[PDB]
Amino acid sequence: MREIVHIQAGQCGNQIGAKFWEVISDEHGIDPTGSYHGDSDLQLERINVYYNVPRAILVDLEPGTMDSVRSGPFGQIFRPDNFVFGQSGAGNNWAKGHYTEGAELVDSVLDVVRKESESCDCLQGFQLTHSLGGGTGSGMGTLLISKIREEYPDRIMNTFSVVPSPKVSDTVVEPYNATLSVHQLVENTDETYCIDNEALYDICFRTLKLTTPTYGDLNHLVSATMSGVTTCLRFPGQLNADLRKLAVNMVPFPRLHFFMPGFAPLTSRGSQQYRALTVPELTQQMFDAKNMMAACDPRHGRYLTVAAVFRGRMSMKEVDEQMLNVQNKNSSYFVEWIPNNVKTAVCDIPPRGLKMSATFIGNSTAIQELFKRISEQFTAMFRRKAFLHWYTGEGMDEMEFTEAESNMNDLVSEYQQYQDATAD
Amino acid sequence: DLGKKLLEAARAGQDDEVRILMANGADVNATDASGLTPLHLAATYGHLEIVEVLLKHGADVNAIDIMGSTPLHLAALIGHLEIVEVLLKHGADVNAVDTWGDTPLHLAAIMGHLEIVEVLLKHGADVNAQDKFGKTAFDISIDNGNEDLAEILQK
Amino acid sequence: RECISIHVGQAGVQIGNACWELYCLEHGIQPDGQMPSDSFNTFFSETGAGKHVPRAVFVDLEPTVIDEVRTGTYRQLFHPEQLITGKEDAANNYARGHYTIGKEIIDLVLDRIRKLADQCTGLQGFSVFHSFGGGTGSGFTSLLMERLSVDYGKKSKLEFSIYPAPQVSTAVVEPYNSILTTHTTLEHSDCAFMVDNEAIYDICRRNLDIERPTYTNLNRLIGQIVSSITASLRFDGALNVDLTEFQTNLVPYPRAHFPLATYAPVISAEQLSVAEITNACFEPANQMVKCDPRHGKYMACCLLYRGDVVPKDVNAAIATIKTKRTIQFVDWCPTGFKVGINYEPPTVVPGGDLAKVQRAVCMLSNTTAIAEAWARLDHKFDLMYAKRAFVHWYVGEGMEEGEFSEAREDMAALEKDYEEVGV
Ligand SMILES: Nc1nc2c(ncn2[C@@H]2O[C@H](COP(=O)(O)OP(=O)(O)OP(=O)(O)O)[C@@H](O)[C@H]2O)c(=O)[nH]1
Ligand SMILES: Nc1nc2c(ncn2[C@@H]2O[C@H](COP(=O)(O)OP(=O)(O)O)[C@@H](O)[C@H]2O)c(=O)[nH]1
Ligand SMILES: [Mg+2]
Ligand SMILES: [Mg+2]
Repeated sequence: MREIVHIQAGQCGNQIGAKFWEVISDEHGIDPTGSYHGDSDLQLERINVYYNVPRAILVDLEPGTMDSVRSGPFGQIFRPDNFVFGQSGAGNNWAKGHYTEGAELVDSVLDVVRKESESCDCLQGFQLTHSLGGGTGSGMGTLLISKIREEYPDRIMNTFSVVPSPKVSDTVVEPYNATLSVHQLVENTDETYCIDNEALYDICFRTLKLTTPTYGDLNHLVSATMSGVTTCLRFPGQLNADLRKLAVNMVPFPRLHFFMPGFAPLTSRGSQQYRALTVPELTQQMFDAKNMMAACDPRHGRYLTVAAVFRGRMSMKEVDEQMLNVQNKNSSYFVEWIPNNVKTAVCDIPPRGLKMSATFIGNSTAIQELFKRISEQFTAMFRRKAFLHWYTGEGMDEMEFTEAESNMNDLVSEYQQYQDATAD
Repeated sequence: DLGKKLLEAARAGQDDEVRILMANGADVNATDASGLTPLHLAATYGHLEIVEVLLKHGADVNAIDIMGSTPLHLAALIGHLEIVEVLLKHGADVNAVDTWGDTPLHLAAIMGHLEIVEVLLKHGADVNAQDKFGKTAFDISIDNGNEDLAEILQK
Repeated sequence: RECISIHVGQAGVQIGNACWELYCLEHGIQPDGQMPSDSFNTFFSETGAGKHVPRAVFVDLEPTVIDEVRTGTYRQLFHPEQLITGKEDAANNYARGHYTIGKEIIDLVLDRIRKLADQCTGLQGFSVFHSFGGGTGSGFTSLLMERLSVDYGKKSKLEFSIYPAPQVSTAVVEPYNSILTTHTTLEHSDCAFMVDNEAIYDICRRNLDIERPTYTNLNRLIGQIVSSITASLRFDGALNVDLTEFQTNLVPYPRAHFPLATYAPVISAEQLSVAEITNACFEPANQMVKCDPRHGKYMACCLLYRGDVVPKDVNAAIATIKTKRTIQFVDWCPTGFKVGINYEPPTVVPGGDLAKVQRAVCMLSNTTAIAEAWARLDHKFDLMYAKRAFVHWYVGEGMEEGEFSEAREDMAALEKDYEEVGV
């Protein structure tokens, strides 16, 4: 369990994707030319995970995205062969990404995926970043996942999927695309981090006091969360070391693998954090719903499993105390029938900018609130049958929408069942 | 198992290799399959030095097996007069019974060990003791034609 | 004479390092294998060039841990064919250790064991080191134990299991893995010493004075107590001189073969009497498994002293505890305390937080109160299996779901077996 192959698809896919490579290249001490200028061994200890030069494949039907990446800061480092781009765009049509145009290109992508996996000592799995309201990131991504799932069934599939919200784009077909895509992810991926644009806006607007958040503002929150949750994977550590061990200790039921991520402290784009937080302060950013990257209230549900990642030099004794504290002082919010379901890990290297930090990955049944929002928007749209001629024209059947609608509602009911469950 | 090597030796009669195995802390009362301790086996095949070695290291002189046989039973059966008096001196059960109802006096009389019969009797053997079929040691001399034994039983 | 050690999973391998580090100091053997100086060749073999090689196999379904062995202080000590590694780990999944991943390497592992057994003349049996909660430790060990009961069936096998504890626990499913291996390894193990990582944690925080112990801290403490148990086999003592005697003295029931080990004294490196250390053997704070023997009946009890000990001091300390405490025994037991002594001093590691003590003792006692430890695992197991939590991971790696229930019934039956003896 060593190497990880990374993929980014669609506009958002390559945006937060490149942002992620910017962050962890710095943290590992790699320059845009691809040379080590660090000063620590804990950095190159597990550099073989994401690098060889990144083990990254860049995908989009929109050919313009090619240059938006290469003209970026770390755009020079990506392998030229690993750019695979189509002629035209999908235009927010999931069917075009999943059945027609995205399907024609998906073979070329699998060829590069094969090439990068071929030269791996021991593959762990894959890592996809993409948006769910789009046509390419959602339609071709979910098609790519299934195509890899069947070509690499002995490996983990881990996605960073961002949820659409009216607060970030007024496109009304996004409920369609996201619902169809959720119907895929619940069946095709081992673990998926739910990035909610609703929550990214509400954090940039209300907590960071930015009246008009841009993509860059939301993308800053994403890339910082990603490096936090992938801290265990990139540096030496006992707990939640590899992708499979993580999913084993996080997902008790195969369909319920949608994590609500959140981390602390919330900073602005290059602002100054005056006083580094204390351990009890970081700890009290868990239930604090203003730190969740998904727009859900943990108070309204119950945690099945929890993983905490503290970055920086601090008291391992105090962290243990505070985590053991917050669990039993809110004992009604953690499921009783899973003992020792919360797991904490520490990493001495903090993230750049901050002295200390803490990321809070949680499988909370409250996530049903998120799927409620998407379904109600989907159903309102679907009951009036709007924009269906887009999808059906590309070979889709009206029945598919009903199945994805029903399958998402079953997913909601399951979360509600285990919320009302009792140990007795 | 060191308790199993000590049975192999005490049986076949390697006097020296008992001291070796016992210096390695072998179980003096180690049972084989049918419950026979090394003292049982040495008293069957007439290895006098091995009997006195095991007894003084702490061997159950009145240990029974799966069929209720004490080492004095087996010594009086085969006819090891040297061993019989060693066991009795170490507190052997002179009127022990086994699953077939026999005492050591029964076995020494059946096998014609007249010299051992007299030793058991003088250690307070039950001359009127009966077996399963209901026969005393005196009945065996009557039934078996041995008048040398009948006279030795009424002495 | 000889005895083979096997180390499975990170726990086994890393505790192995701590033990063979401590064995080489006790036997004056050098890191390169040499010796400027038999009873100790029960554990080591010899090269024609005067080099002493351990009779050990290291197994892990993933290189990282064993890679540090062959690039560490004792890289020269082991032959490279003795250190075996796969590539994909078991991922805290008994199924992968036992079914999916374990079958890919089990044959290579059994083959490398044959090469050490072929060098040996009168092989006694196997010592096995592994965790409970680990996927490799639970799954692969239970598989290897099955196959060793075939290819070497007519000899002994002893366990050194790491009982899990939330303070260092790496997985949620560690109750599952513990129950699953304990079910399938129950019939194939003659005796098994559990090590509760919580007690070792508690001990290191109280008596070694460490805020947050590391694995090295716990492993060093563990290696000391393991050395105390294997001392009788390595120096030719009077008690427990071979692997059979462990079953003879401590196991009066094939199933109930789980002794409680108590070790005193644990002195920080910053002397006690024979009586003082023997009283600490009946103090729960110094046990390796957290339970209360006062709530249970003793089936057997051995005392392994080592160091500056006068045999009469022992008998006084025994009579003191046999008179001034109420150690309840079962009626069908010899109820007499077995004793053995080895006059060599307890070796510590140069730099270790543990100090050199003049004398030391390790009490091995098969009390029925150790059932309390099984009850804690079974309860955690029941909560998760009541909702079939995490079960799909196991079933998806070659395991039938029924095996969960068959294992739980074997654990419930064992809890009844401990109860009926103690009533
Ligand atoms: N005492 C002690 N316990 C350990 C050590 N290493 C791991 N453990 C414990 O063993 C349990 C399982 O971890 P591992 O043994 O590393 O798992 P593994 O056997 O390597 O199996 P996989 O990693 O899943 O392939 C955990 O609960 C740890 O607490 C060790 O060196 N000493
Ligand atoms: N967080 C974030 N979301 C984005 C970004 N770009 C687009 N999105 C979201 O993704 C959806 C649009 O899909 P998009 O990726 O642009 O279409 P695609 O090119 O076909 O994959 C909308 O819900 C947007 O809010 C970005 O840079 N950051
Ligand atoms: Mg595009
Ligand atoms: Mg491992």
